[PDB]
Amino acid sequence: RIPFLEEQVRKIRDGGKLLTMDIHRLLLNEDNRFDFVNEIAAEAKQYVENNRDEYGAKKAILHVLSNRMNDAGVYRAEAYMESDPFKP
Amino acid sequence: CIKKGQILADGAATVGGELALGKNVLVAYMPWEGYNSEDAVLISERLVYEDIYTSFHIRKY
Amino acid sequence: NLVFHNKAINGTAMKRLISRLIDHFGMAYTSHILDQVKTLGFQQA
Repeated sequence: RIPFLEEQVRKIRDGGKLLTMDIHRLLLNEDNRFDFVNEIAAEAKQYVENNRDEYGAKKAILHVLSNRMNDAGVYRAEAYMESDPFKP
Repeated sequence: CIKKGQILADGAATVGGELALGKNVLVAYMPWEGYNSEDAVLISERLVYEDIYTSFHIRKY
Repeated sequence: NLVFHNKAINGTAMKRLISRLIDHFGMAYTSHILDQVKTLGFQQA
């Protein structure tokens, strides 16, 4: 338990390094890394065909990845969007 | 008084009858926060508001 | 649980350390480890 470790944790959560970990974690259950890409693209197309404007927070691919990470027991933000509350 | 072959007027990139293509600046050689890891220079802001490396360019259309 | 080093670390040592960390931790951990090593090296230099 290192005391001075919250800064880099906040940096990871803000800069967007969570997605780089989530992709690598999801690529641990699939044999081919191409069928996974095809499946994600198909799911994103099916989700954007239903509601055009309501594809998620900002995009659909991030929304699909957040939905896939939230169904495995890992709480993730909606389409990996977290604005800065300290912006004047 | 002047003689044949002596300078009456100066020119561009020349001062006192000698080629002048640059300026003299105080320079230190040291690593600085990785901004010069490759071939790169971290300059001071004095060169911007003191009109040191200011140049003119004329294009035609 | 990394090996404690008390000797000089040249380029080959860093290359071997990265090659072992990629096999022991993976590319995800190794990316952040290399970023932090870069930051510390720039600060020290």
